[PDB]
Amino acid sequence: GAAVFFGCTFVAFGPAFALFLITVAGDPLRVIILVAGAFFWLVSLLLASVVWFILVHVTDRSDARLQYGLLIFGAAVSVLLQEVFRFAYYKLLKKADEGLASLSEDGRSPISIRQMAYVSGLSFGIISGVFSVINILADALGPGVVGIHGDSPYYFLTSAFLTAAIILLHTFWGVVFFDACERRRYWALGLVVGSHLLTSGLTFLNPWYEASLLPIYAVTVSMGLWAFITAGGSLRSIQRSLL
Amino acid sequence: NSVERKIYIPLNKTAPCVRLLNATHQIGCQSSISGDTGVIHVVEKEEDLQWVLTDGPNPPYMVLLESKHFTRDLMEKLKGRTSRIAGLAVSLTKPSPASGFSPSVQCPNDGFGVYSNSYGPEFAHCREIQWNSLGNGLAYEDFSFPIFLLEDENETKVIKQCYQDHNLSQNGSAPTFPLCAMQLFSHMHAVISTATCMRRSSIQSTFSINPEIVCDPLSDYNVWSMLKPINTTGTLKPDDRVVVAATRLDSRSFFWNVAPGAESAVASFVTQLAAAEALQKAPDVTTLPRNVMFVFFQGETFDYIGSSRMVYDMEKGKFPVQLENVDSFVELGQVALRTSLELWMHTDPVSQKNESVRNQVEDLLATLEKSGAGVPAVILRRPNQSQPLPPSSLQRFLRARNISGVVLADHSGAFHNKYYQSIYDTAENINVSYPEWLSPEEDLNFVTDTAKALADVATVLGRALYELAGGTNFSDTVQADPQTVTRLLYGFLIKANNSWFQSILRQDLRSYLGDGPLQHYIAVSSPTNTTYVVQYALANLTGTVVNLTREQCQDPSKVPSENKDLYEYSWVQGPLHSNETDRLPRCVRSTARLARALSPAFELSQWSSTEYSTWTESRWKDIRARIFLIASKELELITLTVGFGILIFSLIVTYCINAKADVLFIA
Amino acid sequence: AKHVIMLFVPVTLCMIVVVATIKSVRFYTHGWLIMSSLMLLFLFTYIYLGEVLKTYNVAMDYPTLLLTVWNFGAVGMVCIHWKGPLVLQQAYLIMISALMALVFIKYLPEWSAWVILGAISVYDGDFIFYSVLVGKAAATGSGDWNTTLACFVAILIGLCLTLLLLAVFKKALPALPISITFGLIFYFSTDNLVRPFMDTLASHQLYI
Amino acid sequence: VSNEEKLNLCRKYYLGGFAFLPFLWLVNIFWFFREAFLVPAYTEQSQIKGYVWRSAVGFLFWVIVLTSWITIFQIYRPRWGALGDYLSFTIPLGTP
Ligand SMILES: *[C@@H]1O[C@H](CO)[C@@H](O[C@@H]2O[C@H](CO)[C@@H](O[C@@H]3O[C@H](CO[C@@H]4O[C@H](CO)[C@@H](O)[C@H](O)[C@@H]4O)[C@@H](O)[C@H](O[C@@H]4O[C@H](CO)[C@@H](O)[C@H](O)[C@@H]4O)[C@@H]3O)[C@H](O)[C@H]2NC(C)=O)[C@H](O)[C@H]1NC(C)=O
Ligand SMILES: *[C@@H]1O[C@H](CO)[C@@H](O[C@@H]2O[C@H](CO)[C@@H](O)[C@H](O)[C@H]2NC(C)=O)[C@H](O)[C@H]1NC(C)=O
Ligand SMILES: *[C@@H]1O[C@H](CO)[C@@H](O[C@@H]2O[C@H](CO)[C@@H](O)[C@H](O)[C@H]2NC(C)=O)[C@H](O)[C@H]1NC(C)=O
Ligand SMILES: *[C@@H]1O[C@H](CO)[C@@H](O[C@@H]2O[C@H](CO)[C@@H](O)[C@H](O)[C@H]2NC(C)=O)[C@H](O)[C@H]1NC(C)=O
Ligand SMILES: *[C@@H]1O[C@H](CO)[C@@H](O[C@@H]2O[C@H](CO)[C@@H](O)[C@H](O)[C@H]2NC(C)=O)[C@H](O)[C@H]1NC(C)=O
Ligand SMILES: *[C@@H]1O[C@H](CO)[C@@H](O[C@@H]2O[C@H](CO)[C@@H](O)[C@H](O)[C@H]2NC(C)=O)[C@H](O)[C@H]1NC(C)=O
Ligand SMILES: CC(C)CCC[C@@H](C)[C@H]1CC[C@H]2[C@@H]3CC=C4C[C@@H](O)CC[C@]4(C)[C@H]3CC[C@]12C
Ligand SMILES: CC(C)CCC[C@@H](C)[C@H]1CC[C@H]2[C@@H]3CC=C4C[C@@H](O)CC[C@]4(C)[C@H]3CC[C@]12C
Ligand SMILES: CC(C)CCC[C@@H](C)[C@H]1CC[C@H]2[C@@H]3CC=C4C[C@@H](O)CC[C@]4(C)[C@H]3CC[C@]12C
Ligand SMILES: *[C@@H]1O[C@H](CO)[C@@H](O)[C@H](O)[C@H]1NC(C)=O
Ligand SMILES: *[C@@H]1O[C@H](CO)[C@@H](O)[C@H](O)[C@H]1NC(C)=O
Ligand SMILES: *[C@@H]1O[C@H](CO)[C@@H](O)[C@H](O)[C@H]1NC(C)=O
Ligand SMILES: *[C@@H]1O[C@H](CO)[C@@H](O)[C@H](O)[C@H]1NC(C)=O
Ligand SMILES: *[C@@H]1O[C@H](CO)[C@@H](O)[C@H](O)[C@H]1NC(C)=O
Ligand SMILES: *[C@@H]1O[C@H](CO)[C@@H](O)[C@H](O)[C@H]1NC(C)=O
Repeated sequence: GAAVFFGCTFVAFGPAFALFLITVAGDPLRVIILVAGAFFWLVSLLLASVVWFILVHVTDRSDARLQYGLLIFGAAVSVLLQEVFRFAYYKLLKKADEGLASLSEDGRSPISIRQMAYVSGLSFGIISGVFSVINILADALGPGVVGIHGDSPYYFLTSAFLTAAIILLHTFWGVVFFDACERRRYWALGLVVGSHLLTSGLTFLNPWYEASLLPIYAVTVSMGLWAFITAGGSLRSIQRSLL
Repeated sequence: NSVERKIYIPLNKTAPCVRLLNATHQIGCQSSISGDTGVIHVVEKEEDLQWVLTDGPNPPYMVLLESKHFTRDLMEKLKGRTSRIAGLAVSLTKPSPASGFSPSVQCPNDGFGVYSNSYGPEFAHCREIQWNSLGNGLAYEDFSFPIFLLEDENETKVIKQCYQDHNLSQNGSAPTFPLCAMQLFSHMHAVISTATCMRRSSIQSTFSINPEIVCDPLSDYNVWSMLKPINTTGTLKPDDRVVVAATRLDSRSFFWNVAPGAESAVASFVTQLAAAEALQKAPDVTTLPRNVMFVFFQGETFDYIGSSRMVYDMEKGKFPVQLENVDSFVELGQVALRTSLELWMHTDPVSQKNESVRNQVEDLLATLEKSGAGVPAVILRRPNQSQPLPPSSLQRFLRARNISGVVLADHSGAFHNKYYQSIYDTAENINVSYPEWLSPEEDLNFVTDTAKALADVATVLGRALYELAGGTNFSDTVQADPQTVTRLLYGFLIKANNSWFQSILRQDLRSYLGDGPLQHYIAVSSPTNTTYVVQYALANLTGTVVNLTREQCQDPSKVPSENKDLYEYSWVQGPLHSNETDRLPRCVRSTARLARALSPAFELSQWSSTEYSTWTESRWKDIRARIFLIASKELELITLTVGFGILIFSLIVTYCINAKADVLFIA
Repeated sequence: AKHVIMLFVPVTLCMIVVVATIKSVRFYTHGWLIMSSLMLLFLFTYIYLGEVLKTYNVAMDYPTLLLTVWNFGAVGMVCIHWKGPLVLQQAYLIMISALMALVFIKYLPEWSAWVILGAISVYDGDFIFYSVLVGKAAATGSGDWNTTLACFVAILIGLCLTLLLLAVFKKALPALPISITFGLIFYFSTDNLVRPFMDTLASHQLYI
Repeated sequence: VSNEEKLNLCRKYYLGGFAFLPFLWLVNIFWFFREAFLVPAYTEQSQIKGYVWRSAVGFLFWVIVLTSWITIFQIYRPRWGALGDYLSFTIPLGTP
């Protein structure tokens, strides 16, 4: 029914619509950053789907186990291409930083690099969540739920929480990725992509809803705390901000 | 999508309950738009309706009946409680109901015969004899919920297995709220009557673009031929005499396109086609002092569509055989059963008050008994009690002329057919069943006892028509054969895609021959499967082949012989030449014409008429059905509460963080 | 800056009216400027309001829809060709572009629309083109919102790169083909190429 | 824009609503509100202060008439005969 549709939509696009409405929609510069980030994510997904199309039409579809291994390898190379084009979009924001601000501008900062990291991560999050949940939301309008062939009835709600977790993780990943790129701490550059691999690899355990969704929110709480401390705040910054 | 494959299961062999409309009423079934959803509850005893009518926690149920429980009283109890039933599915029963089942009325085509309060007042609403004695009137009730038929057993096993998996109630307690359900889509676009629907569809077809037509006249064609060819571009002379032989061509049932019609329709025109090919083989057939017209009326269930149309065109001068020309009329009713080799001869008693007509009918019955004495398997009887005429096509001609007519049938009183206008009126009703160790090519040519009975009926009928045309010398030559009868019976009642039905049709029409048997419902699709099959079968059984090229066969105008006025031509397929695909096509010089069968209420456009069968069919879109699971309202309220909670929490946390973006972030 | 956002909110609200029409109605499966608009404000409104009520199956009468078309087309005529508010001037150009967009998706055949747009861009108001281009992605194929929203984003980057090109090449720009080159490719790059790679991930319920 | 052009606006702009155009009066009472009932900085406001008073009772006049026709049609649609069907633009399918 429509109750399940508007329930599961607000679980998926709850935080993303909140950040887009409060934060980004007031600042008319950031929308271009948002659309450019979503564009580079689309080019990443296209470049990965080319490779998977190649492998599925070369290996000739016969053995289903080898097709499953190719599906794993295609998801892995899609993760790697997302974390390459995040670096590419970082370099384009660095090139369009100087070429527009402080050389065609008097004041050197209409937007800092931190807000660009934030909006780039939110852009990846919005477009990935839209490609993950919208086809599932179109079936929530039906009168019937999943589970006739021995599946779980909680398919819609669990996919909604997975979409929301992926949105928040891309948002935090963009910030920590750009702060790793500036200071040239290349070990954190590996930890962001490794955590991306783990959060897209635990979705292979996925019908086992007990311990395949709790670790994703464990990684999300860890990544949120480390993105918060990385951005500048601390516990002293929280305990002295209630005036 | 791959998620609706995890939610739904389609149902593939279904037959809906389609709404039709009359001038003053409507009949049939209708869902809402976007289906009717309900929990499945099977019924295997009459005690189980406590759970649906009174003791159901989840009120809008959807009952699943074996078809031996699809009674009248059960339908009264469901129609009298409709806020708790939205739907019904009916599974067919292989040991057919030995009590008999007929969904038509107690007395069919009542207000469209001859008998009125002005003509036949003691016989009027069949007070003397109830014809369809088992008829429970169920196919003429309006219904507010879908009723589908499950033609397959495996679909029924799927649905009952899902019922056993989910919907059970243990230890006198509630069912566990993930429950199975089923959804039925039949939203009929029509309303109260055919006057309303025809007007409402006439405005949309005229005063606007995109004509949104909602109703449809039931119309088809009347196939008819001659024994000797006539001009077809004028009329006949006022002293020419033909002898009409006539037979209905269709049937129906409670459900939409399941119209098996074995005893009521198929056997009668099969024995008339056999009579036609028996009479055509007479050695002196060109010099008969009279002519013989065969006619196969279609629309006869729905208040005599084709018969009233033939009468109306016969008196409005638009038919080459005028009503002056009709000498005698031999209708052929139901002839399949014949309980003691008896064949009853029904006449009209009211028009025999005229003395000369009475003497002509007595001469007709003497002719019938003289031609039938030569056959030892048919015993002609006449009804002792002077009783009325059964519902047949002579009851439209007798509204005009008082022709000397008789109706042959196998029943004196009520119908012997236990399944008149029912789904059960299949080949097993008339004992038509083949042995199991034969190829389905030899099943075409295997001879049954029913074929040998109808061959004797056709022999009696053909010799009767030969004597009625004044043949008087070659009567023993006229004899049908069981081969053509059993090929026609296998063609209509068992498998339509024969090796013999393919070699009589044109190349264009081979899509009409499906896998199963032909269903005999007059549909809005204006030529039907059955109309073409009967036309080309009559064209073989009467016509001859000629040497013509196909371009000559399209138009024989260039040939000095082979007239276009008298005969009619067709380029049919041939038989299969073996080891390849080589049809050997040829022309047929036949007389199997077609005539329009669409009632004159739709030609005079007086859509609220009381003598011309104002029957229309609703139009629809996407009859489909599917099953799925449903979830509790607790889970819907919980998922909406979690949606609101996460949305409000995200907005509050974002508005709190953004307002303190100064203090919380330092460089 | 501000002005590119003044080119988003027009071309976005034009697409939301088109896509919510394609996915709901399911039917589209003082010289020349006066005469060509009277048959666009009064005749296409009479069709679009007529068809949107056939979907929901409600009964509106002739004393209302004749009043409603008269209160829409004539106010729309006196807003553009006379003095009105800028907001209502802006809100009417969105509606007339969608009405001119929806008449192309019905009337043009199967894949001729992939030829017209191309030819036009090669040989080269702007709203109509974008609208038609999308709505073709909003109906064809199965029900897949991936192609509809990939072609949504692929237009705005062609829109942004136009004004990035205009800030260096000042004189004149065609504006169309940059949104078209990324739009024509990214239909045929996700309808048949990514739609497999999504539906296998959606089969095993996977995430990237 | 001066007060002379605003007076030349909102007299012909009101005068257009007598050709059965209540949406014109709607955007009239929606548009000259914070510029005729907020700031008292005009001597030439008394025409504009009066016209929106003349336009408020004019629009809501139609809101009575239009919904009193819509309800009296939708309730009395099947109870009327074909008279309730010749003037029906769209007709719902399954329901009478
Ligand atoms: C269009 O198609 C519809 C569908 O069939 C036709 O509707 C049928 O019209 C018949 C007209 O004769 C109706 O028959 C009459 O129904 C009366 C109502 O009886 C009620 O039914 C229950 C059923 O058990 C009875 O117990 C109750 O008594 C109810 O009153 C009957 O009274 C009537 O019987 C009469 O009895 C008197 C007794 O003196 C006789 O003198 C008289 O001759 C007659 O026998 C008769 O049965 C039929 O009910 C109705 N069908 C339905 C489902 O309603 C339309 O007529 C068609 N329109 C045309 C042809 O224009
Ligand atoms: C009705 O036919 C449909 C096909 O149109 C059947 O659906 C398929 O069922 C098989 C076996 O269950 C699956 O492997 C396919 O994936 C189904 N195809 C679909 C859903 O498109 C359906 O099972 C049939 N109905 C019944 C009751 O058996
Ligand atoms: C058919 O025959 C019947 C039986 O004679 C005719 O009915 C008689 O008609 C005359 C004059 O029309 C009237 O006296 C009565 O209507 C009937 N006589 C009786 C009942 O004794 C009938 O007119 C003939 N013709 C048709 C067209 O039905
Ligand atoms: C009557 O004729 C129609 C049309 O020739 C047959 O309908 C066809 O049925 C086959 C089998 O399902 C389909 O593949 C075709 O697409 C149908 N064509 C049309 C135009 O509907 C129908 O089967 C025939 N009836 C019988 C009993 O054989
Ligand atoms: C009627 O039966 C004939 C003969 O079995 C069918 O014709 C064959 O159909 C198969 C499969 O469709 C083809 O491969 C053959 O080439 C056909 N021709 C032959 C054997 O000569 C025909 O399809 C059937 N018709 C219907 C409507 O089912
Ligand atoms: C009607 O169909 C039958 C099919 O059997 C045709 O009979 C065959 O005709 C050919 C030549 O005409 C003979 O070689 C066969 O031996 C016949 N088969 C039989 C009698 O079983 C018959 O010719 C057709 N009739 C018309 C007029 O077309
Ligand atoms: C994917 C998740 C689980 C990875 C978790 C890695 C954890 C253990 C690591 C990754 C990088 C680390 C941080 C890197 C830098 C600093 C700043 C320093 O002044 C205090 C410690 C602190 C804040 C570290 C704490 C621990 C830390 C957050
Ligand atoms: C469907 C049936 C036939 C096969 C199931 C294969 C399962 C057991 C395999 C295949 C893919 C595997 C995952 C692939 C990648 C990762 C990421 C890594 O950081 C932790 C292990 C983890 C999460 C694996 C766990 C085991 C796994 C889920
Ligand atoms: C039938 C019983 C005995 C065994 C199976 C129970 C399953 C279906 C139940 C038990 C525990 C449940 C989980 C408990 C908590 C959460 C976290 C929440 O954020 C999303 C739903 C999720 C992930 C639930 C999904 C459904 C779940 C996995
Ligand atoms: C029904 O199922 C049985 C068991 O598999 C199968 O043998 C039979 O052919 C099926 N019949 C139909 C009509 O599906
Ligand atoms: C009747 O037949 C003759 C042939 O003898 C033909 O000339 C004429 O056209 C036919 N039709 C009529 C008279 O309508
Ligand atoms: C009887 O029928 C004949 C022929 O139809 C007719 O000439 C005669 O007038 C009729 N007689 C009566 C009394 O109706
Ligand atoms: C013939 O019909 C009778 C009864 O109708 C039936 O018992 C019998 O099996 C049928 N077949 C044969 C070969 O007698
Ligand atoms: C058979 O009888 C008819 C009846 O008139 C007659 O014309 C014919 O000549 C007879 N047959 C023969 C061979 O004489
Ligand atoms: C039959 O027709 C063919 C072609 O029209 C012709 O060549 C042949 O002579 C004809 N044969 C006879 C016996 O008429």
